[PDB]
Amino acid sequence: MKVRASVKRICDKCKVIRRHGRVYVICENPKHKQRQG
Amino acid sequence: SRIGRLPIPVPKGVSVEVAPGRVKVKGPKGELEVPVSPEMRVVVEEGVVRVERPSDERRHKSLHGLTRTLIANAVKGVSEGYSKELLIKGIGYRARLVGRALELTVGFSHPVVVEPPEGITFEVPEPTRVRVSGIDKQKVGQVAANIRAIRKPSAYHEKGIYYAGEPVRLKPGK
Amino acid sequence: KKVVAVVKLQLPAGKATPAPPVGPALGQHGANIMEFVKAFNAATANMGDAIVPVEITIYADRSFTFVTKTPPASYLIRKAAGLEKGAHKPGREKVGRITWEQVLEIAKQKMPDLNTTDLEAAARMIAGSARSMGVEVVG
Amino acid sequence: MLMPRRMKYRKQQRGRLKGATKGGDYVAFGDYGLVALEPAWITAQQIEAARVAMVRHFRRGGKIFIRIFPDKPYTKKPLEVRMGKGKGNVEGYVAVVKPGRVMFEVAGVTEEQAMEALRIAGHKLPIKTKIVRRDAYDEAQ
Amino acid sequence: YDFHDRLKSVSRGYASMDYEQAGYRPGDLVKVNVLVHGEVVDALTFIAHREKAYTMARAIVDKLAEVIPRQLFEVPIQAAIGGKIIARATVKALRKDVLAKCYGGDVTRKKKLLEKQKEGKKRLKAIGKVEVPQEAFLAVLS
Amino acid sequence: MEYRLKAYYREGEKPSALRRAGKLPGVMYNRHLNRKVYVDLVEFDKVFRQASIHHVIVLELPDGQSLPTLVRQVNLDKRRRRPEHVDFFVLSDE
Amino acid sequence: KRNVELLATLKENLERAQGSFFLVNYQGLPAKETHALRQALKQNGARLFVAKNTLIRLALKELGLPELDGLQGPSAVVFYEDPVAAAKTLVQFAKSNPKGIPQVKSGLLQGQILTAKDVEALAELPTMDE
RNA sequence: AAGUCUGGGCUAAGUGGUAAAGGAUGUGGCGCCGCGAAGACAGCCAGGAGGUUGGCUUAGAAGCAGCCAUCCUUUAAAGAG
Ligand SMILES: [Mg+2]
Ligand SMILES: [Mg+2]
Ligand SMILES: [Mg+2]
Ligand SMILES: [Mg+2]
Ligand SMILES: [Mg+2]
Ligand SMILES: [Mg+2]
Ligand SMILES: [Mg+2]
Ligand SMILES: [Mg+2]
Ligand SMILES: [Mg+2]
Ligand SMILES: [Mg+2]
Ligand SMILES: [Mg+2]
Ligand SMILES: [Mg+2]
Ligand SMILES: [Mg+2]
Ligand SMILES: [Mg+2]
Ligand SMILES: [Mg+2]
Ligand SMILES: [Zn+2]
Repeated sequence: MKVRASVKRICDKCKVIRRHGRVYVICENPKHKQRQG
Repeated sequence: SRIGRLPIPVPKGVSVEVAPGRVKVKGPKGELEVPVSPEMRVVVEEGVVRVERPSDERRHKSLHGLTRTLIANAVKGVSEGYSKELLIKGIGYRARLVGRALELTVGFSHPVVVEPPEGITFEVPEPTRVRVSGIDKQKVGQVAANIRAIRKPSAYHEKGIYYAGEPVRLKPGK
Repeated sequence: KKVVAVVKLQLPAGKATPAPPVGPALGQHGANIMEFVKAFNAATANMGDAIVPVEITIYADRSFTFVTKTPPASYLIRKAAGLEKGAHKPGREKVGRITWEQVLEIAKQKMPDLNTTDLEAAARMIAGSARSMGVEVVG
Repeated sequence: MLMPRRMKYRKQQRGRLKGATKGGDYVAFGDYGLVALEPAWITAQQIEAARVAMVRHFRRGGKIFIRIFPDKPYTKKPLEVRMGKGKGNVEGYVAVVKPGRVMFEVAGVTEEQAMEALRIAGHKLPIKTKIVRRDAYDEAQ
Repeated sequence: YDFHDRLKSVSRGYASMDYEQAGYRPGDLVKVNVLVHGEVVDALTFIAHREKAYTMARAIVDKLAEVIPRQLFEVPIQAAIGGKIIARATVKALRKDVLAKCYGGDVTRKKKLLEKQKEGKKRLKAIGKVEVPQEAFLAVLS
Repeated sequence: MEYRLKAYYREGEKPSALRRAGKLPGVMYNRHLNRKVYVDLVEFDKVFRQASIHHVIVLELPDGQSLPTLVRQVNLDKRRRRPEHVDFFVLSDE
Repeated sequence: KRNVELLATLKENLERAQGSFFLVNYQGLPAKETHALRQALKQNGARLFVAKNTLIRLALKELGLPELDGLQGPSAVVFYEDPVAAAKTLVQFAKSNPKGIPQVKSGLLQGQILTAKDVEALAELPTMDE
């Protein structure tokens, strides 16, 4: 998991969702999994 | 577009009973209780159930499709029922029933047994295939996931417990 | 005794000896290796040299069978006005130059390859290989 | 990075930062621009970092117009020094930017290139900014 | 070293090897010199292929940085392909906290002690012959 | 050719009140005429972005009159970068 | 709205040059099997008219705005319309209907056909060249 | 001490009840624009092919390391990606 203030798509297969207030990225590449923090 | 405003076809046999805060969905294979937001409207008529929203602002559109899908999921449940199927891989991993209680030997020093909750039911045809199958769609999904979690698939070898259909996606070693 | 692999590849009419990929793909094989040399570098030598692949079929009792064609439109343009590269920086670079019918001959050979039996759609064809090496079409 | 070639005076008073920008509020030379939304002393090092970022983005093609110039000298006392003994030494130059000002303009460049080069360049400045596209309203000015 | 191990590992063991001498041959090889604190350490002169030597030099320079005896002056560590340095690392610079009793407040009193130290490090840098310990050679040459 | 636009006479109304209601204060004038006027901003912005100051805009007055005009001046709100005021110059036969 | 009425006129022009323009469902083939029916219906007729392949929405406006019977055989499904009277076909439907009924499962089936000016039929167009 | 007063609205964070660049389909309200009976958008279902590995570079670079060019029939369509 990548925990950051600015979470964003990294590749086009990345998808941006909202989860428990923080902005999330999920993707089929686990390196791109981010939650805001 | 728009799920919620699609009317729910209710077959003869199953039936939907609107109570405070939920709808009772009863059918051939059992009974299910569907919590419904109080500020939604569930209309039960001649062989059709329909959900209608008070406003078409965004919290209401979100509760709209949710309700209609949750009720349709219960119509299908008490009607066909739901199942998921689990694949076991790995040069020694096996399943067997004693219960109906799943018993997994998946590489630990002990074998782990899973006791199924109400409904649900376990079927072990082949020793490398398990089936969860109840009328509650969300708790077939739940117990199916519970079982996989015992031994998720390996990043490196076709080993562990798999959803049927789940692609094996390995990454290289040395 | 190797299986019946369908042999789509990419080889050259001339550059022909068992250095890779002559070996890896034609591993699943057993054919006369120096035949894509022999028959192909000779019978289609009138045009010149250069790259054309080859479509073989292996059968289990070591059987070969292959047909081919024409050096690449970027060769038939290297004899043209003396090139052996492009022009590195085209789009403005007009090194060699050709006429609308000195680039009508070059499709006399690659004609049976596209779908255009019209040497107008087969002229601007080989004349499109012009720009990606920079040689012009005068007035 | 930019500084005036010569100055009548080396040190000058801070001034206020009031009002919308006085001029330079319309795209005047290029196709797109970056305009300031808040006032600030934008330092030369900042301007240089914004310029280079867009340059790097135009490695082949493009014109960059820098329409703000750091003519205001910036003063700072030496560290660990008590108050008094005169005004600090010039340690740099700033440009006074008020909201509405067009600070950079790009031309000769696709829309995507232009709004990406200006977006990075904004990230280099201490102020919120807005990317704008030459209008009939600029032409009328 | 290295090859046989990697032959075995990328091939899950099934790759074999054999060889025989087959002579000599020209190579595009460079002499890489290693100087510590400006003096060429012959003991560490090696020779590599220009495709790799930087990555070789980028390595020894830094391992030597981690094992050289930190001096009273900052010690440069360098690698040169004949008269041109290509990889640089620096050892500290052990120093005295000359400002330790400085709760006066006056910056001039910190400057006075700081100037003197800066001047002294210059002097100890210029005439400072560092020797590499035999414990460092073994550390770089494993 | 030329573009249409509905314009309306204003008097004592606060320019800011007008402006608060999506209407752009203006003045129409030539050597024979001076009238305080106001057009719709979104309407106006539609026409201006193509007419600009080069093409005749014709103003559609609520008394029926239909005047050919050239935009002689647009004053921009520096902070918001939106139009604050418009000069419409009325054309003739010279 | 917009730049494919440049294709309504195209399927009105090359349809105002016929009377026996049939329709098939040219889809399920690759690109090798594509140039197959492409050059073998340009070699069972004149000009270069295999199919035109245009929108069943606009092919229904052409067969509707030029009277042409409105070839309501089957406009749904993939529809390429074998312009058989923009070539010279007759029993050249057999050149198609057999070459399609050979390579791959049900290669290039048909659905509508106008015989000179009157509507042909479904299987009574595969037998209309047998 | 005095309305759990009335009418309409926002907010779901205990925000209110302690802050910024930046992140962002939070959510309400005004406007505009592109594309949608050549049926759009999302899902699925065809296809997605030829000159040609484009030229160079390079061990190899074939749309897809870096390079500059980015041009044609087949075409419903299909970038020197
Ligand atoms: Mg980022
Ligand atoms: Mg996903
Ligand atoms: Mg500052
Ligand atoms: Mg100052
Ligand atoms: Mg002071
Ligand atoms: Mg000062
Ligand atoms: Mg900023
Ligand atoms: Mg103290
Ligand atoms: Mg506006
Ligand atoms: Mg009280
Ligand atoms: Mg009350
Ligand atoms: Mg109310
Ligand atoms: Mg609180
Ligand atoms: Mg709080
Ligand atoms: Mg927001
Ligand atoms: Zn991703």
